[PDB]
Amino acid sequence: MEDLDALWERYREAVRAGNPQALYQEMVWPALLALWREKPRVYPFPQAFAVSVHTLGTSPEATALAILGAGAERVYVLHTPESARFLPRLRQDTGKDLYPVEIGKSDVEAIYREVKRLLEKHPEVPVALDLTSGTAAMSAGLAAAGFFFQRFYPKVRVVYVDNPELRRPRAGTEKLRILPNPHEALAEVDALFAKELYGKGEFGQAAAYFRGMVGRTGNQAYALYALLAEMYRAWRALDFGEALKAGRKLLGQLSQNVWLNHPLNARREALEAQVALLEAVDRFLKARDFALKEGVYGLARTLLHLAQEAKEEAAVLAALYAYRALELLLQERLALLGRRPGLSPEEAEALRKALAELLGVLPEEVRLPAKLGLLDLLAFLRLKGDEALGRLSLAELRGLAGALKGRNSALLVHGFDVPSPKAVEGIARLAQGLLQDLEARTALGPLSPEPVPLGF
Amino acid sequence: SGRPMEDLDALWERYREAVRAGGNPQALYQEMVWPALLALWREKPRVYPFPQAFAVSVHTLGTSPEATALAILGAGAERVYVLHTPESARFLPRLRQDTGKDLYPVEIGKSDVEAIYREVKRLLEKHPEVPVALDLTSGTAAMSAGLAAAGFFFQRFYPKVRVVYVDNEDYDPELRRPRAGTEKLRILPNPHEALAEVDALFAKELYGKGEFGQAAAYFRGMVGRTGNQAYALYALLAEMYRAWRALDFGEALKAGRKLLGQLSQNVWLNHPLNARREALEAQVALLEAVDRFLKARDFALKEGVYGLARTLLHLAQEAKEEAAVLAALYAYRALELLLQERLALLGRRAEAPGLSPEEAEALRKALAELLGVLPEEVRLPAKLGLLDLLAFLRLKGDEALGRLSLAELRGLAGALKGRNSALLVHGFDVPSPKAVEGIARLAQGLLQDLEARTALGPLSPEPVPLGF
Ligand code: NI
Ligand code: NI
Repeated sequence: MEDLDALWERYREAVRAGNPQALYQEMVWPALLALWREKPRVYPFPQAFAVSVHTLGTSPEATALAILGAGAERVYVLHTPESARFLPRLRQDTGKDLYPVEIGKSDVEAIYREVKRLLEKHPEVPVALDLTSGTAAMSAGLAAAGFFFQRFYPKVRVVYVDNPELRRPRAGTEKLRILPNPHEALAEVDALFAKELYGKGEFGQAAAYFRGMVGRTGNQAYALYALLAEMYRAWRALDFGEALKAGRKLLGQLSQNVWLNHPLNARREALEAQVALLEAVDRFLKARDFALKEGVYGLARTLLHLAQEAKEEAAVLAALYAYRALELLLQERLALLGRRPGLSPEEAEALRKALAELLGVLPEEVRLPAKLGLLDLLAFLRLKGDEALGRLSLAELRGLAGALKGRNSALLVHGFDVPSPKAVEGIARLAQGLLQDLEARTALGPLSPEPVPLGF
Repeated sequence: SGRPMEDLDALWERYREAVRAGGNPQALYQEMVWPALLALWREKPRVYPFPQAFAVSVHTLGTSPEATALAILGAGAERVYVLHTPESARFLPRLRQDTGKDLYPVEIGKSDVEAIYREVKRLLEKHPEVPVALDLTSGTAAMSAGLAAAGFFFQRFYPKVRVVYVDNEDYDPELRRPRAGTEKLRILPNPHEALAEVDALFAKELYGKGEFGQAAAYFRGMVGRTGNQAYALYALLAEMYRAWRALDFGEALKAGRKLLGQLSQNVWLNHPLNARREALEAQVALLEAVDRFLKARDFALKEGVYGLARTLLHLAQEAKEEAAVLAALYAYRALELLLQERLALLGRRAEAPGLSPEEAEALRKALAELLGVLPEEVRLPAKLGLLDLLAFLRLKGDEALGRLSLAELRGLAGALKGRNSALLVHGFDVPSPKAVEGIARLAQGLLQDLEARTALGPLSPEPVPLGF
């Protein structure tokens, strides 16, 4: 290599005192070609390649250096028809046999189709995609194809050959370089992945990206976003204790002064309403007293939100969520009458009567269980004059009577019913109106239903 | 006349002749051709494949300010950013004058690709919901690739970004330059958009992660975009698994059968899924059994019981970490089913035990000893619970339950009685995944004994590999 820097000053001597190029090809080229033909190095970290793919549009020189530097045994050269005249000198200067593929100067999709094909033929080995020579469109197209296909062919790399008195760079300072894709090159991009996952309800994955953000920049503003996603993850999983824990710790940090400007403080109102809702639900889970109207509302709203998200692609699960919501809501109506349970035969016959007319059956052979079912309970609330439940017409109540009778015969409780998503809708709508009443009997802050905007 | 293609075409012919007469191309092009070419683009900006409105354009600038000036005019944006090497900063006043636009320059090293990435990130945050053109016409090969790479990556988050370049076909072997009025500003397509069948890679990736609904959407979406009906068969396979994981066994069976019916035909004799027809037939047979049992509710059909409980246990495994409350519901329903299968070997129903006073007495004593307290005081319900069922089997000599360590049982009796107190059944229990695991581990053991007593096909636990 020291022969080069010696040879560079001599080329500079001979360029002074008058054909700048023809001295480079004569006294420099197979001197630089020599160095690359025995000790070629790939930056920033070296490696070899089974296969290499080159665009050819300008001149064989820099390409030939890249073919050497990649050291692959299988070489493909994508050339413009113009550039075919350079293949002999390319073959010669590299020593290798080449698979030539002709592409139009701007047939970018031809590049796309070729890379797809070559990756399919070599799906499991390192492949180098070299964009050093060609039109802007060709180099760009090959880079685009590589980074795109890296998602499915992780061993793909995108490479290019990197280069005053003379109109040229110094002949020893060329390196073969790997072009970094955007993920590996931008530290803060994981914040975009996290926000996208957040918006999809992938809260667990959003939290992991936000936590990793902290380790990649040191910026603790991302720790608060991790708590936020963890709160929603735990909440959606019905782990109310963990959600309250994380929500508390988040509200803690947003009160402190260093975080006065954090984008989440722009929605403190809705956040505080939400952490209070988790508090109420968590207390109600421990005390199990339907006198905690807030805890009942938040548990039932959460179950109904989950039922609506599962309705289409998880109907058996949605039936289960909606049954539990409707169950809690009716049980809260029973608490309004202080009876959460203890029937006088004055009622155990009157209820047998109303059930009998509702379903068009004789009172005897209506089996009134010790534990009132959904249908039993709903009818009992009308008999004892519940206002919202008395508002139902007899037709729509007869339409619900099948689904209401299936509360325990559902497949994920004790039976084998596949639900009618129309019956799942019936229960959820009935639960929805009850929930709206209970909302009027609690104070729950601003309370956006869905998660807060992240504000970036 | 006055920036028309007609003016330009004549000037080119005049330029054609003045170089055969030994004029120098560079200064002749800059004086003869160039001002007419610019005027054309100031009048009817030459844009393709389909004309488009950009609020922002972003241009790399390495060497020739001329093509960048055309690109700036063609994109027609209000806000223009120029990412220039330090060398090309001197071109900026000419570029501003040739385009009539007030540029915002940003200096970038000629091989600092990470700077392109950062600058595009900065500019997209500043312009988050408007059409943006990223023009790669001028720069080093690394500059152009980098801007294109940034454009396509960022499209995931900024769908209104487009990558563009000035396309220039050459006509003359005589005049090295391209023909003066044939430059067109072009959109560079995303490889995802441009390759009809790369959706198959997306589906396969989604399929191997268990995202069957989304795998099926990509397979179906491909049938339209390419007419290739081999991908409709893969959609059916993805739909089968998605219904199966959703416990929609009837729908799962419909899809499996429709898939076996296609695979049996001659057209699809070499479809890759025929390489795994034996496991497909086992799996569809399993779905048959579960569908029959769900209707019959007869525990004699061991295959249906096995299939249902295996599915429930698989769903418990997957929810065990992030969905403990759900995992418990799945595990309980599996254990309840497996216990009730045992009791059908003796001949009893859990809902209608038909106890005699001796068995009713014996069971109460049996349970009494386990709870080791208030013996003969806690009372047995009309339909036997989980512990109840366990005892009445363990009492009558159950092989799988008789092989149960009572201290391992000792630490399960709490779990074994929260079957209805679960938050998602009737009560308010948060689950200790340690409780789920015990229930799950117990039901696994029963399930394995039941597997012996069935005619199990291949039935690889996992879904069938795609074969491509
Ligand atoms: Ni939602
Ligand atoms: Ni699995």
